[PDB]
Amino acid sequence: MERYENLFAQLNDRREGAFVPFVTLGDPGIEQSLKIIDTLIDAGADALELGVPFSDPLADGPTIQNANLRAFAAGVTPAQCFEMLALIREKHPTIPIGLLMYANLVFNNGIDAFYARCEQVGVDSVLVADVPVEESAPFRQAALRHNIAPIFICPPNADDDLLRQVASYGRGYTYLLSLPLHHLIEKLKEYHAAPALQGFGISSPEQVSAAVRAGAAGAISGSAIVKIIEKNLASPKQMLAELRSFVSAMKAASRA
Amino acid sequence: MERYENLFAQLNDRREGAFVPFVTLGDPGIEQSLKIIDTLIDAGADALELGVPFSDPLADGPTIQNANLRAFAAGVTPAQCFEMLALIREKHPTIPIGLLMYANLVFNNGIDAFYARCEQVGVDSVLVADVPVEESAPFRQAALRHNIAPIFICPPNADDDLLRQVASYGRGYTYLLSLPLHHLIEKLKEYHAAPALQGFGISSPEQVSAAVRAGAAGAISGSAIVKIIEKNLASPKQMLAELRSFVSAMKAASRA
Amino acid sequence: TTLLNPYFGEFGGMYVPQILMPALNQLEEAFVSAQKDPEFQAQFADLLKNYAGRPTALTKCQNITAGTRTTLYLKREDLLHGGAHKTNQVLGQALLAKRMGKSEIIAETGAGQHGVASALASALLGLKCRIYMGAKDVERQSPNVFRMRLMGAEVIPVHSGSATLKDACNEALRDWSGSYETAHYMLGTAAGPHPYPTIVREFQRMIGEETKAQILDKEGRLPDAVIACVGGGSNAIGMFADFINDTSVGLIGVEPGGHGIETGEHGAPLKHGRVGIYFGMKAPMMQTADGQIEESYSISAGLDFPSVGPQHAYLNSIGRADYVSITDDEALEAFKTLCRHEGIIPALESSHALAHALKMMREQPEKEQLLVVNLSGRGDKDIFTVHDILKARGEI
Amino acid sequence: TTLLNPYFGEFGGMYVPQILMPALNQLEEAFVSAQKDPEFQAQFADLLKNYAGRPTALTKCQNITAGTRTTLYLKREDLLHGGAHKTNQVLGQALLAKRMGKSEIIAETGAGQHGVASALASALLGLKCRIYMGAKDVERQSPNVFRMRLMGAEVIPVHSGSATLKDACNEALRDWSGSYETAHYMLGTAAGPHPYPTIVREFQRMIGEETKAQILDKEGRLPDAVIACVGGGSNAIGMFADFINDTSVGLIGVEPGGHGIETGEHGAPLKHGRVGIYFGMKAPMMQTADGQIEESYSISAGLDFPSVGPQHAYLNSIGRADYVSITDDEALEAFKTLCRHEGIIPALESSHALAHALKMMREQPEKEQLLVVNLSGRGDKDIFTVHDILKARGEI
Ligand SMILES: *Cc1c(COP(=O)(O)O)cnc(C)c1O
Ligand SMILES: *Cc1c(COP(=O)(O)O)cnc(C)c1O
Ligand SMILES: [Cl-]
Ligand SMILES: [Cl-]
Ligand SMILES: [Cl-]
Ligand SMILES: [Cl-]
Ligand SMILES: [Cl-]
Ligand SMILES: [Cl-]
Ligand SMILES: [Cl-]
Ligand SMILES: [Cl-]
Ligand SMILES: [Cl-]
Ligand SMILES: [Cl-]
Ligand SMILES: [Cl-]
Ligand SMILES: [Cl-]
Ligand SMILES: [Cl-]
Ligand SMILES: [Cl-]
Ligand SMILES: [Cs+]
Ligand SMILES: [Cs+]
Ligand SMILES: [Cs+]
Ligand SMILES: [Cs+]
Ligand SMILES: [Cs+]
Ligand SMILES: [Cs+]
Repeated sequence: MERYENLFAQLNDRREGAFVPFVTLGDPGIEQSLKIIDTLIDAGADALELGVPFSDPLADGPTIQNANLRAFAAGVTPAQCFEMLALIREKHPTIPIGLLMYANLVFNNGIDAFYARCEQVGVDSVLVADVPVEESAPFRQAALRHNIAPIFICPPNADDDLLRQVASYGRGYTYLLSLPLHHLIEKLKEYHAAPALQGFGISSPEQVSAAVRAGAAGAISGSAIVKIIEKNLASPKQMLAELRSFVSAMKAASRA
Repeated sequence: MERYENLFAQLNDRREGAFVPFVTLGDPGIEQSLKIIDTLIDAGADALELGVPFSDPLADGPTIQNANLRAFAAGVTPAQCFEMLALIREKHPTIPIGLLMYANLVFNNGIDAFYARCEQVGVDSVLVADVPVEESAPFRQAALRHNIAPIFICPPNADDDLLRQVASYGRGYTYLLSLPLHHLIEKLKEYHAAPALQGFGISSPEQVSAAVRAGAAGAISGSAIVKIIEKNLASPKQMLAELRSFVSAMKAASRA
Repeated sequence: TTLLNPYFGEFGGMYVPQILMPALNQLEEAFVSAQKDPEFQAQFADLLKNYAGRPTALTKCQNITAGTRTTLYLKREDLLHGGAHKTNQVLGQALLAKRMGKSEIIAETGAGQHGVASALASALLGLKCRIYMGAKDVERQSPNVFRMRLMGAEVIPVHSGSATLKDACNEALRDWSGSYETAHYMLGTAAGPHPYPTIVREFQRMIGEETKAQILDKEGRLPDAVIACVGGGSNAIGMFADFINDTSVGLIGVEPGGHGIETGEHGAPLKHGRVGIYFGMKAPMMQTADGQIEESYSISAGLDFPSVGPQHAYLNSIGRADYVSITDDEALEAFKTLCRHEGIIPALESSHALAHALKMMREQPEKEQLLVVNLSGRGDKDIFTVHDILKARGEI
Repeated sequence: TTLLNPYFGEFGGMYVPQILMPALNQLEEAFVSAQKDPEFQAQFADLLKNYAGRPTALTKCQNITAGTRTTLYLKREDLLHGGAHKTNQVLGQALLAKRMGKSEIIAETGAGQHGVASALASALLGLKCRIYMGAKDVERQSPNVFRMRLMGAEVIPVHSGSATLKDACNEALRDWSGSYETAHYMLGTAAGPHPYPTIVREFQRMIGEETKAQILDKEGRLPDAVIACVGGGSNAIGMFADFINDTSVGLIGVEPGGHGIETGEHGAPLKHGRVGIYFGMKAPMMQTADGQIEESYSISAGLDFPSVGPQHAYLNSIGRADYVSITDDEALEAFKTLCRHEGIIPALESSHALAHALKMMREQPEKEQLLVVNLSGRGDKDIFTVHDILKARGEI
């Protein structure tokens, strides 16, 4: 979690928002995925959210459902994803790396063991998409024992009790999915929550600036990056060009 | 009915049984049927039983079911059958002609009218195959008003009450379908029934002689004649030869 | 001589070859005896309740009548084991066979429902069952044929005459005339020679008795009318019987109008045929001008019996019951309407009854009327038929 | 915070994205309220009786046990409207939707039975229904798809993941997370996130309550064991619930063994899978070694749910209920046996329960035992499947 603390401190000194793209590990294959990820970083990603392909991604829309399918078509396994994560960390020492996981993949071989492997490979946070705060205890306990931030979603239908729970239990950042927007952000700050990243519908530069203007620490592009992959499968070279273009624009929108 | 009275008197004087073949009118067509019928007569038939093609011949086995189908395939109607009957009578003045009818064909345009047309064309008896004695009243009344003998079946499962009913109500002959055989025949005589013709399984000369030996007035070949038709459809000439052969043999078996 | 009158007015009788009269007399005597035998009645009630599932629901259908002054109930024979009312009387007749010391069952079937009902009753009661079916019917009723064979019945295709139901009717009678000491002929409707119209009515009359008790409990009065489809007449006479003496209650039987009465392609002999003598009875028939028996046409194979039970012809003649017709298109609409508005898929046979009730409602929507339709069966069996028509009409 | 415990021991819970927790909390509150509301209970009882046909028969089957000391009863959920037990709980959940002011229903379906049950309940109660179905399931369940459309439901093929039931399960949840203010998610078994395992049990428990009263009336004592097939767990928990505290009564759940447990081609996660977290619950799962969810295989599509309800996992762990498996061939034999000897065509799902009861009898034929099998549905739907196997085996 320290990498997030350091990132936010550095961005705050520059009056700057974070821009965080999501991609599915191993989509459309392991080698291209590694290249995609290094391109996102070079283009200005402040942090990464990385999904491990899972048979049943409940929290996910069509775009990511299809990314999972591509990764499975390429034979990508969780073990291969962990090898990828170790290589990504070995290349990039300071960028925060967060995983987007489903509970069965975390529980499958032991929750504690899962977070221990995350720590070994250099992961900074884990969001478990089908674990609500009410069920979170063993996941957040294992995360913190392994110096991993537990990431919670603050949904549109949040209430005060939920804000206080997310504020208390989360670390790293609070995943905001759009009470009015400015009110949620203000209340999370009042409750000393991890800094908020807006994750709903971040598909254009104007939405990044709007997130920062609203008081959030930054924005997560949950699916727009994956859409560029999907659109460009036939030309890896063009795919990388368009990813670079997009991330460059989105990051510029965060800057003071 | 007088033609039967005359026939039996003549046969009795010659100590002779009657041999009576059945055929379906218009099987396999009107012209061939007329030729079949004249062949049966020339070969020695003492009387004829003639069926009118009907859609649902309840009392009939496969052989006759198929004869009906052939006649329908040739387009034979009851009106055409009545024209045939008038021609048959015009050719042959003394032979008794009996019809085998189903009730709907008799009732269809009026029971009385049916028996009136029978009398007009020169028919001597009618057996209605699906009218038991219990239902017979309007049929036997119409028959007798038109000088037609009502023919009743005495089945294997007859009882004394039935013998007395058949004996009282029938005229012309009693249709016997095999109490022991000799007993039925004796009891029918005791009750002054019309003379008995055995109609079960008469397919060979020995069965004709056996019928006469048992005390019956003669025998009816219910289906054997039709089988010869069925077997010989492809050669009308051979058909007539085999019919002549068969009827000649069967008639010989009746003679003293 | 018989114990009971074989006629309903001028209709009915025993028009069978002489050889079959002992079989009918035996069956009449056994029936009369059974009807006085508390042990028989108790055994019958036990099978009806614990095997077939009686009593059947009486469902009030609200969505389909909303905004009119019709209150419509459906008597749910569709919920009976087997999915149609036929089960009631096959159980009764199987017990009669046993009462007479018989170990074998003969039955006829057209659409196959009665074959299936005979086969199930025979399987339960340990009787050896053989079913006659017109060869043409065999070909187009593969699911029902397989059900009969699964239940251990022998199914015998009939090739005589038109190779359909009337032809199986004949062939069943031909077998019985030889085998009646050991086999019972389980006739499938309230028609044929006495005593079958009487037996089948009495073994179906629980439909109307239950309906009466249920409507009194729910509405505190008798229905204005009870409405039933008429193929051979069994479900309709079962609904009607208990109400015959309640002269305020209308009895409405619905024959299939097929493509339209005026087309001649229908199955409505009671109102549009001609009295004749066939299948052991004097009754209205589908027949040619010169007296050959013809087929009934309907979208619903179950309503194809080409004759009607003699008691219906009698009730019509005296004006106690009224008979109407419903066309294939009307029945199809009623089928879709019940599915969409009440979540019940009705047999296309029963859909003829429902269609007429919907017409009574729609024609006079401010008339206050309490109607019961006999929902004689469920319509899972009919979904391919309905699919095919809808596609062909381009309803897709 | 919840009103009720979301776990059965270690099994169960509410493993859904945060956005769905208000929907589950709302549903739990409405359920708890409904369960104390005599008007709700009266409305539910009215639909069960007068629309669905409860109570269902308890049939004593004599031929199938003759010469042994087993007495076998079948609880006849096959006679319920719809032809399976699913109807009971869809009616309850539809009334809950109305209680919560919702006008729309979302449902998932595999084999299509739950889709049909949801569509019928929705049609009756005037709710707009949409059904998710794996695209592969759509292709092979054309009759059920047509029934749903006849009843006015919208059927939506799902193309994500494996395009089967688990994938429709996901897609139903995804829709509900956006639409839960106006739509109720009508889950089709006693599994999923709390409060569904509890709700579905309580809306199926009339099966066991009736069974208990019927067996006491008929035999004067409780059964030695009640036996039910286990796909997701609804018909089995409905049979079991009322007997849980009668500790002398054995509770036997039968999972599908498919081609044989040792082949891996089965649907028996409770006994041969591994605990995991999916579809909102901690429960035994069909899954790969690295944690991907796998499919259940069975001859019977209805037993293909790749997980099992948490209450079954709990009852097994404490030794209150015992779980076994039955292979496709065993189920097929039981199917043929019931058809031939009792004239009842059982669902292939239910045939797994019957097969296990027949094994209990045959293995120890001089053991005196009083058994009840839950006959969860009828098997008209399965006759083509059975035909095809029999032909391929050359049984013709
Ligand atoms: C057989 C059948 C009918 C027609 O026969 P009836 O003897 O006229 O009742 C009607 N409805 C259903 C569902 C049937 O199975
Ligand atoms: C759906 C179904 C099942 C399996 O589902 P459960 O939830 O395990 O009961 C079993 N039998 C029948 C007839 C079904 O329709
Ligand atoms: Cl700012
Ligand atoms: Cl800028
Ligand atoms: Cl002599
Ligand atoms: Cl000689
Ligand atoms: Cl039938
Ligand atoms: Cl088939
Ligand atoms: Cl078979
Ligand atoms: Cl009341
Ligand atoms: Cl008329
Ligand atoms: Cl389903
Ligand atoms: Cl279809
Ligand atoms: Cl439709
Ligand atoms: Cl008792
Ligand atoms: Cl396990
Ligand atoms: Cs915090
Ligand atoms: Cs005489
Ligand atoms: Cs109304
Ligand atoms: Cs009719
Ligand atoms: Cs026994
Ligand atoms: Cs299971």
